[PDB]
Amino acid sequence: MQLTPFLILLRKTLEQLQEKDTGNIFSEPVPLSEVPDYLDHIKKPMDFFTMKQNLEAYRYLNFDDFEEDFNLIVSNCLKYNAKDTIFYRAAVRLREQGGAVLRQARRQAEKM
Ligand SMILES: O=c1[nH]c(=S)[nH]c2[nH]c(=S)[nH]c12
Repeated sequence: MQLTPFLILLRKTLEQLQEKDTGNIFSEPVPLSEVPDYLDHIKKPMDFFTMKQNLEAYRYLNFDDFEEDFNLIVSNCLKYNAKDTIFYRAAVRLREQGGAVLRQARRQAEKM
């Protein structure tokens, strides 16, 4: 397939995923200055802003590498936060609502 339409599709998909994060709590890296223990067991932080930087740096050339970093946004949050927190429930909801978005986007990609 051709590169430019694939990237235009990942851009749209990333926008749709960000739309599901209505609190915008995954829009930027977790502020280590406010969460000084975050990197103790989170070995690769991830967020939507960095996903955008990776997209435009041509770091996502297939749907799996894009989806892998989205999954990190979710899994890091589930790992760090207790189950009874807003953070944890937000990651569960993002996993649920993001899953449909990714499935449809991958179908569009496989037609290419
Ligand atoms: O998962 C989190 N993501 C962010 S951006 N900030 C923050 N603070 C605590 S505590 N947990 C989290």
